[PDB]
Amino acid sequence: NVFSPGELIGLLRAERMGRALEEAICYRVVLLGITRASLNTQSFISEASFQETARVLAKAALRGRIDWLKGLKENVVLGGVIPVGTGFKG
Amino acid sequence: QPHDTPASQLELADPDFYKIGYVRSFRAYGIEFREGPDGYGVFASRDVEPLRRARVIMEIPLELMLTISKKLPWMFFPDIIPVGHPIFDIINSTNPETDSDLRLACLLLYAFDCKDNFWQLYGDFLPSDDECTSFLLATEEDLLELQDEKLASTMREQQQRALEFWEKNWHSAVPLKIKRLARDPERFIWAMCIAQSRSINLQMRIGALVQDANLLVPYADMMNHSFQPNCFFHWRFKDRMLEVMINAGQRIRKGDEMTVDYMAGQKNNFFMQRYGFSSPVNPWDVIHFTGDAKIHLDTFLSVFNISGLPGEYYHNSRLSNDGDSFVDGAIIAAARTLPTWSDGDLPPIPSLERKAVKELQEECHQMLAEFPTTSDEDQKILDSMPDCRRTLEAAIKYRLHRKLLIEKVIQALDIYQDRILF
Amino acid sequence: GYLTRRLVEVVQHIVVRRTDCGTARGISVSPRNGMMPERIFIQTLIGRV
Amino acid sequence: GTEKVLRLVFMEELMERARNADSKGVSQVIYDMIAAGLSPGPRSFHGFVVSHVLNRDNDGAMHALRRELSEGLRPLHETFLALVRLFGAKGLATRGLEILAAMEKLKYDIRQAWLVLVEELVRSNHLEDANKVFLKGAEGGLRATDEIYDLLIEQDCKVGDHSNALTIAYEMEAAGRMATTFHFNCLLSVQATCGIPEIAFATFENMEYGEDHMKPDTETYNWVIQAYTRAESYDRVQDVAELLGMMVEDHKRVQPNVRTYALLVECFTKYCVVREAIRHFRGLKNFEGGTQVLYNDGKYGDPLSLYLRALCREGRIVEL
Amino acid sequence: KSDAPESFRLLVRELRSLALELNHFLVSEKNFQINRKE
Amino acid sequence: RIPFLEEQVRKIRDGGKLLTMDIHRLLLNEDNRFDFVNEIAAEAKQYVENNRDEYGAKKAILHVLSNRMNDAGVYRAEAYMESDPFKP
Repeated sequence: NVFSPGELIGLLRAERMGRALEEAICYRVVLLGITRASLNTQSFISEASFQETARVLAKAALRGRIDWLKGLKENVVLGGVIPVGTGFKG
Repeated sequence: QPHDTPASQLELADPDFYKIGYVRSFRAYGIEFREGPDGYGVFASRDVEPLRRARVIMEIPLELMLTISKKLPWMFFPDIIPVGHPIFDIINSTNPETDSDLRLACLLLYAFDCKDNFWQLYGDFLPSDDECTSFLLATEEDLLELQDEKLASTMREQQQRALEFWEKNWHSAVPLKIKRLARDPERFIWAMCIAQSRSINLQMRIGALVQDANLLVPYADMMNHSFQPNCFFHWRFKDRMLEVMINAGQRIRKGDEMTVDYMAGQKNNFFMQRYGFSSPVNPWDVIHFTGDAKIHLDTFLSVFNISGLPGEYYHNSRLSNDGDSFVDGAIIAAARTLPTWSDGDLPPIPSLERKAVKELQEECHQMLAEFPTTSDEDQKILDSMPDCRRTLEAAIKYRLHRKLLIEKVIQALDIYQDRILF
Repeated sequence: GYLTRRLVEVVQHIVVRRTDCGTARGISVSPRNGMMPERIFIQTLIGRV
Repeated sequence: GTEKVLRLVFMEELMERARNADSKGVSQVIYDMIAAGLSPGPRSFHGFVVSHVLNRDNDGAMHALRRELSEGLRPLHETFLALVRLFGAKGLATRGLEILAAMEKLKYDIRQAWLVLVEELVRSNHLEDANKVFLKGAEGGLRATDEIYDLLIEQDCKVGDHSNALTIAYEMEAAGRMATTFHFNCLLSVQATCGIPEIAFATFENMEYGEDHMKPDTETYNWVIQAYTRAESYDRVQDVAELLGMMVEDHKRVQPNVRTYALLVECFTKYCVVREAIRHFRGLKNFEGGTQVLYNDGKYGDPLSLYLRALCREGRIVEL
Repeated sequence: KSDAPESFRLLVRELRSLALELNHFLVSEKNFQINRKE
Repeated sequence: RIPFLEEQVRKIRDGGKLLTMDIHRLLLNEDNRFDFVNEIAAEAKQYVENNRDEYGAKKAILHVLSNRMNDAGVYRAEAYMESDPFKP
């Protein structure tokens, strides 16, 4: 009930879940690519909708993904201030 | 006619004192160094109107000063001790918590025996063994003359510890590299006195490492002490230079004495123990009272115009300036040390405070008579000797300042008892 | 041109945000095993904490 | 000569009558002493003011203040402090700012008076006006003590006010004092009841990857687990596991408490993961009163009932 | 170069022409309320 | 003390190379070079909101930089404006 047989989870998250959960969790290191790693990101506006623009929007609208604007090109496409340099507050 | 300023009484220093630093990356803006009988000092040569931000008057680079870290891995950021030199075994065989002046003294002794070093040229301006005010270079007569048993015991223990360290590290079977550093046991004592009376603790940052270290910085030890300072030390990490900057808002006129704070918030005993200096206007010196009489605190602060939180007491001049010229650091220290009581907003009764003030005064009189001498006798002794030892001068000034503080407390109690009934 | 366009789109969200992540692990760089020449061993360590 | 001798007995009985909260006696003593030729002073009017102050008399205190001010004599600091304290205890916040302005126009210092005002407003169950006075005084360059900084944040987070707490925290960090774990912990408490776990995870990231004094504790992990467990948006079952993996820090004194085991049991039962629910329920049972904490008054789905039903459905009755 | 921004409105119109909904949902960190910006 | 050095000094003072030195000197006390830009922009906005036409000699940013350089003990012109007296 935690993870599905076919998933791409982070390495640190997987290691911490293995140290936490006792249920049998088996994972093998997958070497992503320049194009494949960019198609699996936490945002769908810019970093995912650059190559396919057809299914990356379909699956996002089907899941109802909530995207937090923590990137650069996301805010570039939106039009607000980019959180880099003078825009980076805190 | 010459302008009467506190800096006009002294004469201009040797131009070589600034020339040996100007050849390096040292600058001094709007400042003039002037030497007198007590020693060098830093004065102002330009009227500094109240500024919105700090203004820098000194820029002292890193390659001109010594530095030893406070933690266990001893990292000397100005790398002057090559690897393999047996002086690091003397620096390392020390307790990392109680004795930090020993390592600075050893580093200074080694810097005195290394070519192309700034301290071989700056050592000519440091105080000798006859013009130093430290109590390590004192005798048993002056220590007994202090009339303070605990301070004398601590100073004797410290001298003993210095001598024992020199005897244990500088033995006969030592190689010549170490023996030529401090041949006589007085050289090591003088080095410890310089390292203890001129050290500055400051958190410095180089590259990506942020650590706190003990550094002997040149041209900044000349800054005198004042409990109402005008400048402070600031570390600039972009150029690795230490800065002395005037406070923001304070107005500095020509001839003023630039001063910083040494050990802010300490008793007048530690000053005499470390720097060999005593001031009668110390706002933190403690007077111990055994009596149970308790004076009122809020009325005592209102009558003397001492407005502020118990952590920061200041005299409010705009309430009363000419009327209250008595208000100095002494009355502040009294109000901080007097046994006080406060129960809400209950108004004080004149009879209770009038009965407590006389008890406080008789306690002050019985504690003042414990000293063998009086105030006027010490005042005549201090100027009866025109050119005496610096340690004896410091001791008699310490006694005079203690007696003057007691007298100031008594007079302040009298003013409070006679002005509470307007 | 295409290689640069892809490489930029791979890493964009990587922005320095914290001063010290708190890690206690570091890679071991040795000349006898990792960098046979001296120039590579010098260029690997320049600007590293 | 005899002037002070008679002023002594003029003021002694005045203060003695003002001690037991008697205003008529102080008034008649003032009348007698002004009939004797001596003009009244501020020390004498202090007793007449404190007589009304001790008897929670605000109108009489204002009348005494106007009486003292009419004769062209500036009042003392203790009188104004007592007036500010009385106005703050009664909740009259708007009547304290005028007294502060009167102190300011008399070349006094309005720092300690402002602190007493905000403290008495907080202690008198007046939080909104206390925060308003604090924000009005902080913008003028007046810093506050650490105890007030802590009390305001604690009270605003216990009531449920996040805006004023965050503003006070920003003002504290701007004044020079940086936030500690306690502060962040209060803020997280108010955040974990919003419904969005991201606003709490952001604070947790700010605490974990920060300095040593702001490192998280068991309460912080508990609040973030609660924020990720009681959400109503998406799955949020891998986030709790990742956070529990982060919570494995033995040398940082990060040890679980009863609430940690309770929240873990609830989260793992609500997601049909029972083989870990029983593991954490054993540890919850090792503590005294863990079943009472697990049954959080039946407010959120009754986690104890859900756990019992999950044990009943799967047939793991030995555990039941 | 383009002249809520104009590009965002253009994009949201072009996407909702194909039965796709977009919202900005600027969340306030003080009072914890969601405000939709159109 | 090189005798023939006044020409390039006048060139530095006239062409406007003093600002390039002042910016680099002011960037020696700040950690981040972005917070400094934000602070200068905020100060310039606050100074131009008070008096619109009286923003300085010509601009406000140069005026803010001249005010920041004059409070450190370095005499600088008003908003770095020095006209040529030899213009017929």
